[PDB]
Amino acid sequence: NIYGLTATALFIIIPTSFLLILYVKTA
Amino acid sequence: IFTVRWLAIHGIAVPTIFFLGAITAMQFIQR
Amino acid sequence: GLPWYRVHTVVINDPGRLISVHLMHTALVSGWAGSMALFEISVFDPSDPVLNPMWRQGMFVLPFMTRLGITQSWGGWTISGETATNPGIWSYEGVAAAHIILSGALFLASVWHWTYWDLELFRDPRTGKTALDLPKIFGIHLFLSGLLCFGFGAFHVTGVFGPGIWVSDPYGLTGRVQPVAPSWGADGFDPYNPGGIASHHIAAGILGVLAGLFHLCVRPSIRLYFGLSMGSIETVLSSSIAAVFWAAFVVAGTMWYGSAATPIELFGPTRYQWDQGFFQQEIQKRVQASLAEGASLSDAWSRIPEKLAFYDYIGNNPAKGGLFRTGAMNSGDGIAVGWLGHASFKDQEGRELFVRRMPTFFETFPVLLLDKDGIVRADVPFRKAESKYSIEQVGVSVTFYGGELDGLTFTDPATVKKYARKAQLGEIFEFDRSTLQSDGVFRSSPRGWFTFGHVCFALLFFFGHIWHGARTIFRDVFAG
Amino acid sequence: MARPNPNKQVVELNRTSLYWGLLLIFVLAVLFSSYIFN
Amino acid sequence: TIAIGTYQEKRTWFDDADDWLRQDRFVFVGWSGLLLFPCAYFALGGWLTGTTFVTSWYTHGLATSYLEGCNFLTAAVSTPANSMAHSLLFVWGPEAQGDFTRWCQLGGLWAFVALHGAFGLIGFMLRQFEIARSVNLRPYNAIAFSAPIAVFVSVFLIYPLGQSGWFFAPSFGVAAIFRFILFFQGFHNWTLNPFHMMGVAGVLGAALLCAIHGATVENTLFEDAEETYSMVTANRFWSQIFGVAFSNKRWLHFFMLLVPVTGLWMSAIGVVGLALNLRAYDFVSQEIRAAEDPEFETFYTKNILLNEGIRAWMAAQDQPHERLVFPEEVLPRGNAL
Amino acid sequence: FQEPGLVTPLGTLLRPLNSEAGKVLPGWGTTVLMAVFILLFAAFLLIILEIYNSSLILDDVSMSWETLA
Amino acid sequence: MLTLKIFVYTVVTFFVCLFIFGFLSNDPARNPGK
Amino acid sequence: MLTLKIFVYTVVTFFVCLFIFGFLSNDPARNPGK
Amino acid sequence: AVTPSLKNFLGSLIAGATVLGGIALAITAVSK
Amino acid sequence: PVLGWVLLGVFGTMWAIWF
Amino acid sequence: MEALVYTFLLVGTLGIIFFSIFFRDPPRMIK
Amino acid sequence: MEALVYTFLLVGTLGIIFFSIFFRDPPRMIK
Amino acid sequence: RPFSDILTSIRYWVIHSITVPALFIAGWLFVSTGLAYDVFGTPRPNEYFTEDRQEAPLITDRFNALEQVKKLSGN
Amino acid sequence: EPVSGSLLYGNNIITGAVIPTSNAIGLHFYPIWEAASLDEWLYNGGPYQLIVCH
Ligand code: CLA
Ligand code: CLA
Ligand code: CLA
Ligand code: CLA
Ligand SMILES: CCCCCCCCCCCCCCCC(=O)OC[C@H](COP(=O)(O)OC[C@@H](O)CO)OC(=O)CCCCCCCCCCCCCCC
Ligand SMILES: CCCCCCCCCCCCCCCC(=O)OC[C@H](COP(=O)(O)OC[C@@H](O)CO)OC(=O)CCCCCCCCCCCCCCC
Ligand SMILES: CCCCCCCCCCCCCCCC(=O)OC[C@H](COP(=O)(O)OC[C@@H](O)CO)OC(=O)CCCCCCCCCCCCCCC
Ligand SMILES: CC1=C(/C=C/C(C)=C/C=C/C(C)=C/C=C/C=C(C)/C=C/C=C(C)/C=C/C2=C(C)CCCC2(C)C)C(C)(C)CCC1
Ligand SMILES: CC1=C(/C=C/C(C)=C/C=C/C(C)=C/C=C/C=C(C)/C=C/C=C(C)/C=C/C2=C(C)CCCC2(C)C)C(C)(C)CCC1
Ligand SMILES: CC1=C(/C=C/C(C)=C/C=C/C(C)=C/C=C/C=C(C)/C=C/C=C(C)/C=C/C2=C(C)CCCC2(C)C)C(C)(C)CCC1
Repeated sequence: NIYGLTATALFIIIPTSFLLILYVKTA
Repeated sequence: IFTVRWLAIHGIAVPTIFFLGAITAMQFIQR
Repeated sequence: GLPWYRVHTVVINDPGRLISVHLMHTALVSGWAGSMALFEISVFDPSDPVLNPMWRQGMFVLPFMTRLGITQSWGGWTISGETATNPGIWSYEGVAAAHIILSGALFLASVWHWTYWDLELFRDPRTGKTALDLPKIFGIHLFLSGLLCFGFGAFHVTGVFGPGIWVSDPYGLTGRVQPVAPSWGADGFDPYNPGGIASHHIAAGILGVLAGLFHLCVRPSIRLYFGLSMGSIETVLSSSIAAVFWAAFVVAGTMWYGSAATPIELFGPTRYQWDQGFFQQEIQKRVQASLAEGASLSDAWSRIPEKLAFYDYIGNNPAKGGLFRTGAMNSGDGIAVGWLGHASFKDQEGRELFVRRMPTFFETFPVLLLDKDGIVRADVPFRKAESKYSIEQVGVSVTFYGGELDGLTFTDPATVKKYARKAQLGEIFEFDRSTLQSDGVFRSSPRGWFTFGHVCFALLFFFGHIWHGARTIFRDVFAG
Repeated sequence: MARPNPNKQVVELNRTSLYWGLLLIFVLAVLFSSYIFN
Repeated sequence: TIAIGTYQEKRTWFDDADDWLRQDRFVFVGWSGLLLFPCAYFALGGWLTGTTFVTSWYTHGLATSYLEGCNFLTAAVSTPANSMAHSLLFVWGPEAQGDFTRWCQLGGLWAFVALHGAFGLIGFMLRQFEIARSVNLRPYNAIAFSAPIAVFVSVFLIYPLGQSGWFFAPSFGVAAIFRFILFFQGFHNWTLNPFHMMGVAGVLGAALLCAIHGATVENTLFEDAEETYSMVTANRFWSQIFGVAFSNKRWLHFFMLLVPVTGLWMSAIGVVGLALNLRAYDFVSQEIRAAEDPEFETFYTKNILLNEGIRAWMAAQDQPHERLVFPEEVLPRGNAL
Repeated sequence: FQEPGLVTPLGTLLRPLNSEAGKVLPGWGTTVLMAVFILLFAAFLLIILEIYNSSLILDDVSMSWETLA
Repeated sequence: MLTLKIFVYTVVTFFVCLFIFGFLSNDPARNPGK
Repeated sequence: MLTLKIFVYTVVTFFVCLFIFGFLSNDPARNPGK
Repeated sequence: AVTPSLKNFLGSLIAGATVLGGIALAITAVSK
Repeated sequence: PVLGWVLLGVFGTMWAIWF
Repeated sequence: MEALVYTFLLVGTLGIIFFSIFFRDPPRMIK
Repeated sequence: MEALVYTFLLVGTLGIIFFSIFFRDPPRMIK
Repeated sequence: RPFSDILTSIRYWVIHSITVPALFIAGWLFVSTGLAYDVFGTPRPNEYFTEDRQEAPLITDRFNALEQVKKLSGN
Repeated sequence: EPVSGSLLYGNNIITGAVIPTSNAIGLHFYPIWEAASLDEWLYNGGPYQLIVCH
């Protein structure tokens, strides 16, 4: 599950952080 | 009158009457 | 004020920076090709090329390099299990390294064009405003493409200057990289003829040059210029997308149905070869001929090479995997080592029995032992079910001819029942499921994964063609 | 180059866009995690 | 003369034809009409003829027609036999060789409806593009019609193309579609597929939006240019009942477009996977637990057993070309567990 | 806005190519020739599809894995 | 795992170079008054 | 568990009393206009 | 040689052109 | 030697961007 | 360990629901 | 099951920390 | 032309009244005379299981199919 | 022959569920206070009736 766990983790961190950065810059 | 409207209506109605006659006669077919 | 989905529209009216983003994309694609090629070399196992080919190892990019004539590696091993005396500059490691170097070089060229965006080249001499002569530009690029198409099929494929391409035995037994003589008659249009590839690229390339020259000299008619909105650059995008997804479908179909450009020895056997018993018919034809020579039945089966018998196996079927059964084929049912030999079943009174092979549709198929005529004789009850023709009651026996266990015979119902289940799967093999902790569930070969990937992209790109086509034709209303 | 691009703009997404984005990411993860884990 | 751009040029027979095609009548022919109308007429005509007269005795071994005594729920235009592989089954082709009677018998009338129908769908999409241009509107309607086109292509063309033949495409009938629907569950476990799960949400979510918008607009009307309902009251009502509510008319009426279109596009991607038997059939983790532990059982394990029942019992007649004969002792049964 | 961009040695060589943007021919031009080639190409594509589909059997071709022999 | 080592070295060296160049980019302290 | 039953019966009956007495407290609908 | 399938294919090519030709003339006739 | 190669690559990249 | 992963993802989705209900965004003009 | 409880409590404490850091309370007068 | 005009038109009714019923009967005779059973190849009730074959038919052939369908069918 | 549907008993989100009440209960009202013991209440799918009713 090492590859399964990391895939889930990255799919959360990478997009969510990207969205948050844009929102901060907008405001 | 032979405009497009005539062709469109007769292109659907004419076969429909034929089929309806085919189906109605086709209820009574002895099994 | 740009929504998150229009952030890239800033380069619509900026040819200088348009070249930059296109350069950056090309750098990313090249970087992937080199990185993926390097990844596969670190995992490829070139020990056994008969029972453990590269399509059995989940290698996606490696087959494409080998298709055009790269066989040796700097590690001293050849794809065919040779010694690789003279790897040369062009080896798997070299080509992968070459792409990365090119990937980096494009990255630098991307930064330069991004910074220096305002160039006199992109400015109309008549008026200082930026402009692009799309009808003429297409002439230059098409002219270049025609030359490459002719160059590829006249030198690289024919062997005049290049190595050639991978040609193979109809049954994928003997394969190698050989020059291809162009075929010019109607015989050159059938898919499975390598001569077509050489002939096509010569003819298509020549016509590409003539058309490229034409589009330079002859300007578009005023009617078409405005009907097709040749002034805008969207029209080039929408039309280009249309051509791309047309190519994706053709490549997807040619890969799924097999062709001269996708040899089974290189990408894996086709699904339709198992449905029609392509290899089974060949094996039987070979065996019967040996029997007619007066040879024994035991040695006749031993004459069949293990490569041929390893294709007659439902596990080597692209249409048996799962969407989330990730990984290489070997991770499904272990590593194929050794062939146990043809299995012959006989009942007590003498008649031989045949096991009904599993249709490619079914994932769980009942085990049926059919008589020569076709009437079911022996069975395997579903489970803990009352039986009238189970193995014990009819007491069938299994004998192995050829292969590892040639000449042996078994009668224990437990052992016969075990080999009956393996018989419906095709030829019987011995698998090492401990090296990779194989699960036991069939995966899909690179032929299956390539087809799935490119048909999905083909549909998605159809929507893109519609969307970008809609914006072009309706430019005034969308713009304002 | 000294001259800036006349056609230079700034991306921007409001809070509603953030909430849709976060919900889409998490809901997709909820649906597909079982299959990825397998 | 006609003013193309700044300059004006002498008209041509093309211009004369365009004027007549775009002439405003009851039926807007347009340029696309030259492709939609002939093809759509035969797609409808083919199905009606096929259901009324043509039979499926020689392809599927069934009796699918009114003439053989079938209802509207049972009549269908059945797909050709599996032995036809992926032949296009032209009436002049090497199979029928121009013999109409045996062209229908071989099942070629299915290909007639599917191919002509497929080009009818193209014609309709183009027509939507043309009318929008004629009225100067953004053609969002045409873009929203891509979803049904994607579904049709995925299911009736891409799927059978990846299988052994046309024999396994849906047959144009009411009951025959139900057979197709059950076929996927038994063989493909289509319900458990993630992409169908994302298509069911779109279709059920779309019907949710249709009901609320109709109910909200019709209950917030003003008493009797200017809108007829109070956007303020509707926003206040839902924000306090549900928790969130729309506040932009453009966003609301674009959301209703996005939910159904995206729903069917995801399901279409799933059927592409099934075209290659690339199924999301099972969870390996649970299969191992059940096998080693006979007392372990989940609702997923129970489903897998049901699929085994569908395959074994229906396969005998659903796929005659395999000549399968399953003795009663090997057919799955519940009491045998 | 009006000042030209960089005067590059490469750029001045390539100006002739990107110089006559917007030029067109009066009338329909070569569109008639266009139509012939599309029809020939459409006819060509049908031939290979039917050959590959096995709906058009020729004497020279074989259309099977055995032709590699 | 050579890939992991290369990735980690790249990240570390990138960050260290950023640190060094950032502390170089500052200008010396001085007192505007007096 | 007699203790659990008594607690729930009290919570259930309490809330129902608010529901019944809540709708009594409302005054009848009437139209100020016309 | 000319296989039977080829003859029919050429005939279909002629037949398809004939169908298109009828439509093209029909539009011009009604338009004029 | 992975260290040396990585450092040479990162330094060259930065310098090349500037030049 | 999987049960931990599933539960966090389910709770994460619920957390976003709470934010969207209460920490809304004031309407802009024109909208 | 206890692991879920412990993890949830830790995550709740971290969430409170995050709220206190970012969703801070504007100062009043006099204070 | 307006719908009322044709509906009230005398010429419309006289021509339709004499051709529509003929068309309906033409459909009736098409099935009654048994012609439909022949053109479309649909077997009549009795010739479903011929003497040679007593089970459901099956093609198992592609290029010879036309010849084979002759044998399976009762002609 | 119990059926396990908890997330802690080797189930995913897709396979997990709250199993309905037992067949032996039938249509009888089954609150917590009528079960012999809490384990008996759980073993007979008690929480399903509680959830559906509320
Ligand atoms: C079309 C292109 C293509 C194709 C056909 C393949 C095919 C293959 N690759 Mg390659 N690969 C590709 C692109 C491609 N890859 C790219 C672009 C990358 C860079 C990331 C890789 C990186 C890569 C690695 C590192 C490895 C492979 C491996 C493999 C093989 C195993 C099967 C597989 O991929 O798992 C099947 C997996 C899937 C089908 C993924 C699911 C995708 C669905 C559609 C979900 C989509 C995402 C969803 C919307 C959100 C996810 C939510 C989140 C919680 C997960 C197979 C031969 C493996 C192998 O065995 O090679 C030795 C391997 O180790 N590939
Ligand atoms: C080569 C093909 C091509 C090119 C050059 C473009 C270029 C463009 N498109 Mg088009 N488009 C394409 C294919 C293409 N698209 C396809 C195939 C589709 C169907 C899905 C669309 C659907 C589409 C829509 C619906 C819209 C555009 C828009 C745009 C413009 C802005 C880009 C954008 O959305 O912001 C950049 C986008 C992002 C930052 C979001 C990225 C999110 C993705 C999904 C995640 C990353 C995925 C992965 C890393 C990369 C996938 C690789 C795969 C292709 C192999 C730009 C002119 C927009 C526009 O200007 O119209 C007014 C717009 O509204 N396009
Ligand atoms: C759903 C299908 C569909 C739809 C709605 C559109 C819609 C559009 N396309 Mg696209 N296109 C499609 C499919 C589609 N296309 C396909 C499959 C291709 C081939 C790859 C293209 C290639 C293409 C190009 C190259 C261009 C367009 C353009 C356009 C736009 C203008 C219309 C046009 O050029 O005529 C569309 C014409 C057709 C779809 C052909 C009509 C049907 C033919 C004549 C029937 C032939 C049947 C024949 C007997 C074959 C039988 C097959 C049998 C053997 C199986 C519009 C947005 C243009 C554009 O964007 O300009 C701004 C443009 O330049 N399209
Ligand atoms: C625009 C309307 C339209 C469209 C798009 C189609 C499309 C199609 N029809 Mg339909 N059909 C139509 C109208 C249409 N038809 C009409 C009006 C009739 C009544 C007569 C039929 C009757 C019909 C039957 C009975 C059958 C079809 C079939 C087909 C399919 C095969 C096409 C094919 O190979 O034919 C030929 C296509 C072409 C020749 C393409 C044109 C290419 C160019 C014009 C060739 C030009 C070459 C050259 C210049 C001309 C020769 C020059 C020489 C004289 C010197 C395809 C899906 C067949 C099928 O698949 O059924 C399952 C089939 O059996 N159609
Ligand atoms: C490898 C490098 C990394 C790659 C990954 C990068 C990923 C980047 C993020 C991509 C996603 C962005 C999403 C934006 C999300 C967003 O904010 O969009 C907002 C957008 C509308 O915004 P407007 O155009 O009105 O906003 C104007 C500006 O203010 C910009 O927002 O809506 C859409 O276009 C579709 C959105 C997706 C569809 C949303 C609804 C359906 C999905 C939710 C379903 C929930 C489940 C329901 C059933 C249970
Ligand atoms: C007492 C009743 C309590 C009910 C509690 C439930 C409330 C649900 C609140 C849903 C908020 C969803 C996020 C909206 C994000 C958001 O802020 O949207 C805001 C949006 C309004 O946006 P505007 O009109 O201001 O947009 C202006 C434009 O310029 C775009 O920004 O609301 C909607 O469109 C309605 C969408 C409902 C969608 C419902 C989806 C439900 C999915 C549920 C998934 C649950 C999974 C559970 C897993 C265990
Ligand atoms: C131009 C069409 C003129 C009207 C033909 C009659 C229409 C009614 C057909 C009713 C079904 C009977 C069929 C018999 C057909 C028949 O008997 O063919 C006969 C002919 C030669 O066949 P043989 O002589 O080998 O047949 C011998 C047998 O009849 C006895 O052994 O076939 C052809 O050459 C091609 C025929 C094309 C017929 C279809 C034309 C339409 C093609 C589609 C065009 C689409 C163009 C799209 C462009 C965008
Ligand atoms: C600069 C340079 C250099 C170097 C360079 C390098 C080293 C580079 C690298 C590069 C690289 C290393 C790159 C990479 C890339 C990658 C990519 C680009 C990827 C992508 C991916 C994708 C896109 C994915 C997708 C997906 C997934 C995730 C799965 C499935 C689904 C999909 C398909 C969506 C040197 C110093 C030598 C010199 C000078 C130049
Ligand atoms: C195939 C063919 C073709 C063509 C064809 C066509 C074109 C057809 C058409 C057809 C048609 C066009 C048909 C129609 C039909 C119709 C019908 C069949 C109807 C029915 C109706 C009904 C059934 C109704 C019912 C109802 C109502 C609505 C009223 C009262 C109530 C009820 C519900 C009872 C071609 C030439 C290509 C080739 C040869 C052959
Ligand atoms: C013939 C041949 C071939 C091919 C080759 C090739 C294709 C090459 C290419 C190459 C290339 C493709 C190159 C490129 C390069 C580029 C570069 C080298 C760039 C540069 C840039 C720069 C250096 C920039 C800089 C800058 C920046 C970064 C920013 C600011 C400052 C400036 C702007 C100055 C083959 C394969 C067959 C093999 C071998 C032989």
